[PDB]
Amino acid sequence: CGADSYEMEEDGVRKC
Amino acid sequence: DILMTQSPVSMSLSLGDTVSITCHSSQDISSNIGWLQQAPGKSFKGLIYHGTNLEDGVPGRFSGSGSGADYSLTISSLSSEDFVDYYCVQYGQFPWTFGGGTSLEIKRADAAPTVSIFPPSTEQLTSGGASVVCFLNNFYPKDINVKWKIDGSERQNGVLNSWTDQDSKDSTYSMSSTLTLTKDEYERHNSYTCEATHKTSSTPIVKSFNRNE
Amino acid sequence: DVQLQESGPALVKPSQSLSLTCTVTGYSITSDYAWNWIRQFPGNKLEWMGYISYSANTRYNPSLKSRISITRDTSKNQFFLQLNSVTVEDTATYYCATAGRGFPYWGQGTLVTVSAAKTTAPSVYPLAPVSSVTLGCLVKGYFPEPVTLTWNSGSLSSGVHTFPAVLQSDLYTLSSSVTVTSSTWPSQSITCNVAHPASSTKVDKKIEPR
Repeated sequence: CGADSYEMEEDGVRKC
Repeated sequence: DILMTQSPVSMSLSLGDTVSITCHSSQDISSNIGWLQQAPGKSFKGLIYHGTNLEDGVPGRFSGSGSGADYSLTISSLSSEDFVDYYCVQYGQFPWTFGGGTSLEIKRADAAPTVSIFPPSTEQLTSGGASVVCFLNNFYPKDINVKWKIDGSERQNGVLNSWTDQDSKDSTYSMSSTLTLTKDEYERHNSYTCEATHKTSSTPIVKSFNRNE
Repeated sequence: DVQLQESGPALVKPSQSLSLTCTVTGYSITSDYAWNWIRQFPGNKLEWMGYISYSANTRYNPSLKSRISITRDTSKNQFFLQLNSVTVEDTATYYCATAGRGFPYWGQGTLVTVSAAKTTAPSVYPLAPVSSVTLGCLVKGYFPEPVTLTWNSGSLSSGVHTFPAVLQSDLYTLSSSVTVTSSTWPSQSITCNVAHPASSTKVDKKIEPR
């Protein structure tokens, strides 16, 4: 994930 | 919804070549893109996620780059197994959306089709119909045309044509062409001719049979 | 390994319901990840239909919202697609897939045709000629797809080309050629084996010389 972001998890799906 | 525009739609390349497939999104997706690989006629394998991360056991020749709305899948030094289909997918906004795909095909030396022609079976003739089948097999490159003649006269209508994906063993293509007539019309004529036109020759390859023979 | 497999009808009538099952093995659908339905249209365009998460939350493509339901059975480790009021526009190959870090796991895909056309069993015709020799089989007059076709019960696979089926007037035609070295056939028999599950049809057509 870009320097403006972090990996999160929503509903079991990882997303930046 | 987010539009994913994927380029190129198809590419012809050699072994050892380097290619980039690109996806442009209609909105910023913040690297929430995956790349999928598909063998034609089969299913999918995840290659890359979050734009750049390789899945387990994907070789270092696959790389991902991009940010914002523009991303690329690069395959450095193409291997034989790599000449398949590829798709991007965005999961940054619902609903999730896909690129239109890219087909990769491998370059190969020219080969002329092997042409075979087949009369209707006696079994089919009991039904009141008659089909004449022609295979144009194992040719390269992909562009070919087929033409039917009935007693010398071209026949366009009532023919069905189908072709294969590039062969995994010799990198060729194949085509089947089926002309269907009523048994009555079939029995009104004598000769049945399939002609294959291909870059490998200035003259058609012709296969024919006569009913009076 | 995590494995996904779709099952369900090959044919659904317009305005009826399309219902598929995805059977999951090797990972529990209650442990993590979202459990998706995706379809690929004729022409290869892909659409995301929706998912049920490991925690039972559903998310659906808005285009399908009025017609779609995704459910599961945690005792069987299975999740389900229901699509109502279908039209010919719903003809596609349906996939189940896992979303977690990208899309790492996929079922094999299953073709579903939506049509009011009648299920019809194929006619299987021998193709015999009037260094090498080519033979074939013509499978005509059936509906719906798919058919499966092998030669010599799967024992003969090299030199075979099985062509995509063509639809005309609500009936399919499919052909397959097989090329072998001369003077093998007919002493060594060549038989095309054709299955059409939708009409419970199975035919073995031994290719006779003309």
